[PDB]
Amino acid sequence: MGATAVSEWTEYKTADGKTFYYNNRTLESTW
Amino acid sequence: MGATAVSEWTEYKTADGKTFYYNNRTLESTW
Amino acid sequence: MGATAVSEWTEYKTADGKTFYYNNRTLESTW
Amino acid sequence: MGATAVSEWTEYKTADGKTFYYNNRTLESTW
Repeated sequence: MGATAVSEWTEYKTADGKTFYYNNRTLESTW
Repeated sequence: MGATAVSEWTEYKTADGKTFYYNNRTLESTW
Repeated sequence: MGATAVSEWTEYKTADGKTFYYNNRTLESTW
Repeated sequence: MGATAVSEWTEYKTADGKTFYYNNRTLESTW
């Protein structure tokens, strides 16, 4: 069982946002 | 260390939304 | 050290509604 | 005991919209 970090630098600019964009964190410190 | 972390960095640019993006991070701390 | 580290350094600059990107990022440390 | 580290840099400017990029990469420290 360890320590856990998510840390995401997501600058996403669509000019016309008819967007298709899937984003998941699965992030476990072992419950 | 006994730890897990996710240092993703992304500058994304697109004009028109019809483009396809998918992201599935997973990180799991067990040492 | 002990367990598991990732990085990404992303510059995606495609204007046209068309690009296909799929990312699937996993960092194990397990029992 | 066991520890792994992955990295990349990703640089895509496509003129005429075209690119497919599936990018699935593990890392597998301990087991």
